[PDB]
Amino acid sequence: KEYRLINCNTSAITQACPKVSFEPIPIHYCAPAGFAILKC
Amino acid sequence: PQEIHLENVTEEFNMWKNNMVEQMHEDIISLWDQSLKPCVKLTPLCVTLQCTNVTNNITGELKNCSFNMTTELRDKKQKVYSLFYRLDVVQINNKEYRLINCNTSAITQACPKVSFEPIPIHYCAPAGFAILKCKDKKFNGTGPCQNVSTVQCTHGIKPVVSTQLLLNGSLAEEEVIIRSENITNNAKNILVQLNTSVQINCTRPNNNTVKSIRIGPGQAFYYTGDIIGDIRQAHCNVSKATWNETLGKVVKQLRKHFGNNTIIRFAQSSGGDLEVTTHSFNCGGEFFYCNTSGLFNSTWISNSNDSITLPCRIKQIINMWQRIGQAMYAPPIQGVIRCVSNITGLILTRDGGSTNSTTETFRPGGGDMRDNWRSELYKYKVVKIEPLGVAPTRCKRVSLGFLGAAGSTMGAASMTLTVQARNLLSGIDTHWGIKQLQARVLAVEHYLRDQQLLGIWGCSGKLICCTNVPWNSSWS
Amino acid sequence: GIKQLQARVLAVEHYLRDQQLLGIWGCSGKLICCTNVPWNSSWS
Amino acid sequence: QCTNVTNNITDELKNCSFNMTTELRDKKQKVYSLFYRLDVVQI
Amino acid sequence: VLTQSPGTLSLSPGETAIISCRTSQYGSLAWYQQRPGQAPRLVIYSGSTRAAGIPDRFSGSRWGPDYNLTISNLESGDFGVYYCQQYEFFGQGTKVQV
Amino acid sequence: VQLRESGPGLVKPSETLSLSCTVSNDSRPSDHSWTWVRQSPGKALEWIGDIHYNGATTYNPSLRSRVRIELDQSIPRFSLKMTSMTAADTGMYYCARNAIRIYGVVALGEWFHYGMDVWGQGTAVTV
Amino acid sequence: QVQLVQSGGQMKKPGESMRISCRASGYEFIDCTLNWIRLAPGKRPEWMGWLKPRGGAVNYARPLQGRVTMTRDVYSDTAFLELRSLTVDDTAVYFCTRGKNCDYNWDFEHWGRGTPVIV
Amino acid sequence: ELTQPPSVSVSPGQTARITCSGAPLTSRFTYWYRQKPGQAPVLIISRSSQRSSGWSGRFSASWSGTTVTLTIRGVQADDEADYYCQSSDTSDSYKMFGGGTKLTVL
Ligand SMILES: *[C@@H]1O[C@H](CO)[C@@H](O[C@@H]2O[C@H](CO)[C@@H](O[C@@H]3O[C@H](CO[C@H]4O[C@H](CO[C@H]5O[C@H](CO)[C@@H](O)[C@H](O)[C@@H]5O[C@H]5O[C@H](CO)[C@@H](O)[C@H](O)[C@@H]5O)[C@@H](O)[C@H](O[C@H]5O[C@H](CO)[C@@H](O)[C@H](O)[C@@H]5O)[C@@H]4O)[C@@H](O)[C@H](O[C@H]4O[C@H](CO)[C@@H](O)[C@H](O)[C@@H]4O[C@H]4O[C@H](CO)[C@@H](O)[C@H](O)[C@@H]4O[C@H]4O[C@H](CO)[C@@H](O)[C@H](O)[C@@H]4O)[C@@H]3O)[C@H](O)[C@H]2NC(C)=O)[C@H](O)[C@H]1NC(C)=O
Ligand SMILES: *[C@@H]1O[C@H](CO)[C@@H](O[C@@H]2O[C@H](CO)[C@@H](O[C@@H]3O[C@H](CO[C@H]4O[C@H](CO)[C@@H](O)[C@H](O[C@H]5O[C@H](CO)[C@@H](O)[C@H](O)[C@@H]5O[C@H]5O[C@H](CO)[C@@H](O)[C@H](O)[C@@H]5O)[C@@H]4O)[C@@H](O)[C@H](O)[C@@H]3O)[C@H](O)[C@H]2NC(C)=O)[C@H](O)[C@H]1NC(C)=O
Ligand SMILES: *[C@@H]1O[C@H](CO)[C@@H](O[C@@H]2O[C@H](CO)[C@@H](O[C@@H]3O[C@H](CO)[C@@H](O)[C@H](O[C@H]4O[C@H](CO)[C@@H](O)[C@H](O)[C@@H]4O)[C@@H]3O)[C@H](O)[C@H]2NC(C)=O)[C@H](O)[C@H]1NC(C)=O
Ligand SMILES: *[C@@H]1O[C@H](CO)[C@@H](O[C@@H]2O[C@H](CO)[C@@H](O[C@@H]3O[C@H](CO)[C@@H](O)[C@H](O)[C@@H]3O)[C@H](O)[C@H]2NC(C)=O)[C@H](O)[C@H]1NC(C)=O
Ligand SMILES: *[C@@H]1O[C@H](CO)[C@@H](O[C@@H]2O[C@H](CO)[C@@H](O)[C@H](O)[C@H]2NC(C)=O)[C@H](O)[C@H]1NC(C)=O
Ligand SMILES: *[C@@H]1O[C@H](CO[C@@H]2O[C@@H](C)[C@@H](O)[C@@H](O)[C@@H]2O)[C@@H](O)[C@H](O)[C@H]1NC(C)=O
Ligand SMILES: *[C@@H]1O[C@H](CO)[C@@H](O)[C@H](O)[C@H]1NC(C)=O
Ligand SMILES: *[C@@H]1O[C@H](CO)[C@@H](O)[C@H](O)[C@H]1NC(C)=O
Ligand SMILES: *[C@@H]1O[C@H](CO)[C@@H](O)[C@H](O)[C@H]1NC(C)=O
Ligand SMILES: *[C@@H]1O[C@H](CO)[C@@H](O)[C@H](O)[C@H]1NC(C)=O
Ligand SMILES: *[C@@H]1O[C@H](CO)[C@@H](O)[C@H](O)[C@H]1NC(C)=O
Ligand SMILES: *[C@@H]1O[C@H](CO)[C@@H](O)[C@H](O)[C@H]1NC(C)=O
Ligand SMILES: *[C@@H]1O[C@H](CO)[C@@H](O)[C@H](O)[C@H]1NC(C)=O
Ligand SMILES: *[C@@H]1O[C@H](CO)[C@@H](O)[C@H](O)[C@H]1NC(C)=O
Ligand SMILES: *[C@@H]1O[C@H](CO)[C@@H](O)[C@H](O)[C@H]1NC(C)=O
Ligand SMILES: *[C@@H]1O[C@H](CO)[C@@H](O)[C@H](O)[C@H]1NC(C)=O
Ligand SMILES: *[C@@H]1O[C@H](CO)[C@@H](O)[C@H](O)[C@H]1NC(C)=O
Ligand SMILES: *[C@@H]1O[C@H](CO)[C@@H](O)[C@H](O)[C@H]1NC(C)=O
Ligand SMILES: *[C@@H]1O[C@H](CO)[C@@H](O)[C@H](O)[C@H]1NC(C)=O
Ligand SMILES: *[C@@H]1O[C@H](CO)[C@@H](O)[C@H](O)[C@H]1NC(C)=O
Ligand SMILES: *[C@@H]1O[C@H](CO)[C@@H](O)[C@H](O)[C@H]1NC(C)=O
Ligand SMILES: *[C@@H]1O[C@H](CO)[C@@H](O)[C@H](O)[C@H]1NC(C)=O
Repeated sequence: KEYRLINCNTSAITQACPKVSFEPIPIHYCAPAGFAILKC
Repeated sequence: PQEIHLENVTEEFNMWKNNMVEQMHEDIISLWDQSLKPCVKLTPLCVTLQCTNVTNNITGELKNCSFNMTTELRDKKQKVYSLFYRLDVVQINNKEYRLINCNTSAITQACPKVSFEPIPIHYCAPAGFAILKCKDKKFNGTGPCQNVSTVQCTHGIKPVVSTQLLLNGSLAEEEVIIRSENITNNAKNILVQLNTSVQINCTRPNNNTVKSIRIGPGQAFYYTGDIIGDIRQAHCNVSKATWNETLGKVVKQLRKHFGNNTIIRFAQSSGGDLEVTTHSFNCGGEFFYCNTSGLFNSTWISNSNDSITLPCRIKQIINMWQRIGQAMYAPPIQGVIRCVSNITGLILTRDGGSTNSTTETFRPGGGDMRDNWRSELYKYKVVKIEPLGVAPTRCKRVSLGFLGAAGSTMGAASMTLTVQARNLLSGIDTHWGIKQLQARVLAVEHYLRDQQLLGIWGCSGKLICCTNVPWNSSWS
Repeated sequence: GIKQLQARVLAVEHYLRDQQLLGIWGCSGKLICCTNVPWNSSWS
Repeated sequence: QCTNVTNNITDELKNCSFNMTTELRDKKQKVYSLFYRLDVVQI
Repeated sequence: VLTQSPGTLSLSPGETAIISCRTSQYGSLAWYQQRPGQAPRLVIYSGSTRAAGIPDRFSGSRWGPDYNLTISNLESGDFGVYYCQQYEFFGQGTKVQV
Repeated sequence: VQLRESGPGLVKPSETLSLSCTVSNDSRPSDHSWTWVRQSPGKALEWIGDIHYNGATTYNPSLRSRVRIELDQSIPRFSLKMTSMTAADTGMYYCARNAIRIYGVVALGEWFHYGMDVWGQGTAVTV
Repeated sequence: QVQLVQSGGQMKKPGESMRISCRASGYEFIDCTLNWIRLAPGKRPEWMGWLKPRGGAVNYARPLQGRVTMTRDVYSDTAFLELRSLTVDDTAVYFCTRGKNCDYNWDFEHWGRGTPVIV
Repeated sequence: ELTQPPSVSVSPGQTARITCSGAPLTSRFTYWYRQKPGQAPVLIISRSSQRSSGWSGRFSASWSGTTVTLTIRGVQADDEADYYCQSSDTSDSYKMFGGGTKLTVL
């Protein structure tokens, strides 16, 4: 039967680059000058 | 907003060399391109169109055009019917037509949610700079201005796009003002600022039905499906009495500029593209191109609710601020369009070229759009404040009045240093954000250059800093 | 990119507003600035 | 579809004929152009 | 509104040519040199400012409505027709000949 | 909205004919094109000319040189003068309201003729 | 490095129309006013008119209005001058010109090669 | 002028097609009139709306190339009459009127 990809009629589907991996890595958010991050 | 009158400042203004007009032009282009960029590219619309005339069932501005348009799937095409205006469609090869800007330039569709209503924009200087407003009621537009005031920024300037006529914006305070760089130079445009507005009631009476199809993943193309009622044509109205009085005022001022026995003829635009030969303007997002021959159809000899209806053609594919490679498609708006604008000025071009005098003919000239903004920015000059002065003395070591005493003598202008020194840090859409960032960085850079100069002079916080430099009579 | 540079400019502007305000008070170089303003007993 | 440019009678430039798009998506045109041998590879 | 007086002025090479021009309007004037068989070229603009590449022999103007182009030390590249422009009007022209 | 004609019972050969038509109890006679037609008894019907309240007139190009049409804007009456009519030219003359319906702006041409809806009568007056 | 290239060598009979081109080079065509000027021996050079791209605005000399038309193609950097009805008095060399500084277009430093038109 | 047949004949109850043609008929609306002997030539096909002619009626009209057809449904003895077409000139400088076709019901 005839099928289409689920998001072709609503969005532009972008393929992820094969070198890019989706494993999470820690991201540290840092205060800019004049600010502090308080931790509880 | 706090405006500070400069009591005895005489300042030479030149609206034709005003950097605010060039900056405003660049800003309007950048804002147009940024608002238009994240929208449908309409590359699939450059196809061969099978266009027939829109007919009355018994028998031609609009054409009913049939195209093989793409869909969300690339292997499937759909037959689409759409009503395009003759001015958007170029005949190629009987029945085969294509869009006006498909052979040259790319046509980007405006996003359907984007509003084209001009909203007043106040162009504001960074702290450390100021804008001088010329208040001379009859100001020529060039030369010394006697009534000068300073503002951080201008009145609200609507970014109204118009050509032959200037719509909305500022009116003259006492009389029609004829401004030109050189009235004897026929290559310059004449910007007429009226003291009374002429109301122009303009409409697209067609009850257009707007259809929407996909032409690619996420790419929705908006077009006119049909007309529910009679086709008619778009048109603008101005009253005969108000317009004829306006032209009377204009010829009185031109006779002030020319001989008092000169015959002044208004005639239609002798040529050029549609943006020049017609009054091109945005009416609620629709693009009107009004013939305006009926306004500039008169010979003035030196000595009732009946309206002048100007035919207006409508275009959907607009190339405004004509540029190589650019074009926009304006989607149709569901229903009937009506807008009422104030004609606050004119752009006239004198023909000249004759050695038989006593008669001058003035034709509308759309020109560039820098003139439409010049007609609003004519009062304004951008100046950099130089708060660090040096002068001989006998020493051996609110924002009201911000630039006051500028036209006053020294000494009297040395008692106001506290207010001038203050407000030099704070003052009296990617594009706007970057301009805000550039303005703030520049204001900080100049503030710190001046404070650094005071520091290295040993004057870091004195405001009046007496020094140990003897005054050299060779300086003054 | 733009928002980070705007944050840097805001940090600079806040620093300069505090230094300018101290300058208005004659306190720009003192860090602890004793001045001639009586304290109102209503202010805790 | 490339041939040698040749000297008209006998055998670095390849004379390539191809079906290129036009300003209209629906229509194509036959284009004859000269490419350098270093600009093309065989299929 | 723009009248040139000399008409067919005659001078041998090396002599000084004075080309008058009466103006009825205010505005920048320009002088053009047209050689036979060639397009005119600008020699003077803004009254007395020399166009780029023009030898120093070309000069002359006045504050009043009477301009006087001075052409000294005429060479084989001279002896054309000189025109006096003010906006759209160019004047009759003055043939410079030996 | 009724039309009633008037004219002489007899005219001379090669003499000017003068006819009139009265418009009764209408509301906007100034919108319509007031027109006359001529019909030879038993033969084809033809239009001779019309006039609008705005001063515009039209005439059949084969007849124009001998036909003049006028209307009275004060008293709602429609008049026709035809120079040097004879037996070979004459026929029953009818007046009609070639009604005009306005769909847009009349100054822009956005009116269409509705047609001669309301008709009077006529007599083939000659000789 | 501005050089205006005109298409010429055109001869026509009285009553015919002429159409001559001027290709611009060396500068941004769309941003600077071009002028058409008619030169002939024994006559005052007559300005035909200016054409201002980025709109294509025109200014035709008063005695020529109704006969002279100017247009342009900004995508070919080409200006066109057309005279609808030629007479014997139109014999002249037609020049395409540009001002020295586009702020003031009358200082015609840049002239084309010229188009002789014989009528 | 607009050429018409001199006569048409149909049976009662049939649909009658009365035609006319001419060059200016291709661009201007064609109006139709029905004239009885001794009576005024009142309208049968009038123009209403700029983009349709329509008009609920027993009659109806069709435009095709240079020929315009008047289609009369349910023709009865009451429909015997001289039918005429009218149209304006291509520049509306005059009104062109057809010679008429006599419709008899037998
Ligand atoms: C710039 O300046 C311009 C110049 O000043 C200005 O132009 C003006 O523009 C407006 C539109 O914007 C125009 O308005 C139009 O006016 C037309 C005429 O209006 C008059 O007549 C009608 C008809 O009434 C008849 O019947 C009554 C009943 O008794 C009589 O009293 C009347 O006198 C008249 O009878 C005449 O005919 C009889 C026939 O024998 C005679 O016996 C008799 O003597 C008379 O001669 C009235 O209704 C009008 O009054 C009403 O007007 C509006 C509502 O229409 C109200 O405000 C007001 O209170 C009244 O109710 C007036 O007297 C109108 O016909 C026309 O209407 C059409 O268009 C509008 C668009 O807005 C539609 O909404 C509307 O539905 C109409 O469309 C139908 O009709 C048209 C015309 O036939 C068709 O083309 C269309 O397809 C549609 O047909 C449909 O209906 C038909 C029945 O009506 C039916 O047959 C069809 O099958 C179909 O169903 C519109 O209102 C105005 O005229 C312009 N002015 C000029 C001077 O040109 C412009 O606006 C200015 N622009 C700006 C931006 O400022
Ligand atoms: C620059 O300015 C000058 C000076 O103002 C202008 O020239 C002037 O133009 C006016 C406008 O016409 C002249 O005034 C009079 O014009 C009428 C003709 O009127 C025309 O316009 C009306 C608009 O209402 C229109 O009705 C007329 O057309 C009807 O009559 C025609 C008769 O020939 C007919 O062919 C046509 O089809 C139509 O009739 C049809 O419709 C009516 C609807 O009522 C219907 O009843 C009828 O049966 C038909 O169906 C016509 O277009 C003349 O008769 C007067 O004599 C007078 O001329 C000024 O005279 C004129 N002045 C000069 C010096 O020339 C310029 O145009 C202006 N330029 C521009 C570019 O605008
Ligand atoms: C000069 O100034 C005048 C006065 O401001 C201006 O005319 C005004 O234009 C606006 C915008 O076209 C009109 O407001 C519109 O009114 C209609 C009435 O039906 C509304 O439908 C419109 O809504 C649309 O836009 C909205 C945007 O917020 C959308 O949310 C909405 O869905 C619609 O798309 C809109 O409100 C206003 O009515 C007129 N004023 C008058 C008196 O008619 C004129 O356009 C200016 N001149 C120029 C050249 O721009
Ligand atoms: C049109 O442009 C000209 C510049 O080309 C504007 O300035 C005018 O320039 C001329 C010189 O080119 C001035 O001439 C004056 O002449 C008299 C008599 O010789 C002399 O006494 C004066 O000192 C001066 O040199 C002229 O005055 C000057 N115009 C003005 C108004 O000062 C001209 O102003 C421009 N025209 C307009 C209407 O703006
Ligand atoms: C894009 O496609 C999807 C899938 O076709 C549409 O969503 C609905 O999906 C269900 C799946 O069972 C269907 O039964 C519905 O009929 C679909 N609805 C419609 C309106 O087609 C989704 O709506 C489509 N998006 C757009 C913008 O039309
Ligand atoms: C303008 O100034 C008048 C005094 O002018 C001052 O003295 C003369 C001699 C010049 O040096 C001038 O530059 C100085 O400003 C005032 O009387 C007058 O009111 C002022 N006008 C205003 C504020 O509109
Ligand atoms: C559309 O109208 C124009 C008007 O000039 C006419 O020449 C053309 O043949 C018409 N086309 C169709 C398909 O009816
Ligand atoms: C769509 O493509 C088919 C291919 O056979 C062609 O016949 C048809 O005319 C095209 N339709 C349009 C509207 O161009
Ligand atoms: C400046 O303003 C005063 C009123 O404050 C006015 O009298 C004067 O004429 C104005 N000057 C000019 C040049 O308009
Ligand atoms: C306008 O220019 C003239 C030139 O003579 C000058 O006298 C006049 O004062 C100027 N007007 C204004 C309001 O500056
Ligand atoms: C507008 O200017 C004219 C110029 O003639 C003048 O007569 C009129 O009084 C002024 N009107 C208003 C309302 O400002
Ligand atoms: C138009 O002008 C009038 C005065 O003539 C003014 O009161 C009104 O605010 C103006 N309106 C617009 C929309 O510009
Ligand atoms: C225009 O429209 C306004 C309301 O928007 C109305 O009151 C006025 O009478 C109209 N005037 C003209 C000149 O069209
Ligand atoms: C355009 O043609 C299509 C063909 O189906 C038709 O349905 C549509 O109504 C036409 N549009 C107009 C405005 O005549
Ligand atoms: C406009 O005003 C002039 C005044 O000279 C008058 O003669 C003329 O009739 C007026 N024109 C119109 C169209 O009202
Ligand atoms: C405007 O209309 C006039 C006559 O009404 C016409 O000659 C002229 O070409 C039209 N101008 C444009 C730009 O369509
Ligand atoms: C257009 O026509 C539709 C028909 O249903 C109607 O509902 C709508 O209100 C009309 N719109 C206008 C603006 O006249
Ligand atoms: C004053 O200035 C002159 C010229 O600049 C210079 O030669 C001289 O040394 C200076 N005098 C002093 C005392 O510095
Ligand atoms: C202290 O606060 C009171 C509140 O009423 C006020 O009147 C008084 O002036 C204040 N004094 C000082 C020194 O701020
Ligand atoms: C071109 O010439 C070379 C000569 O070595 C030959 O090998 C090659 O096959 C030729 N190619 C074509 C396409 O004729
Ligand atoms: C172009 O397409 C046609 C389709 O029939 C094909 O025969 C032809 O060989 C193609 N041309 C080239 C140069 O690839
Ligand atoms: C094709 O594009 C050129 C500009 O490159 C333009 O002048 C021309 O008019 C366009 N073609 C047609 C048929 O309009």
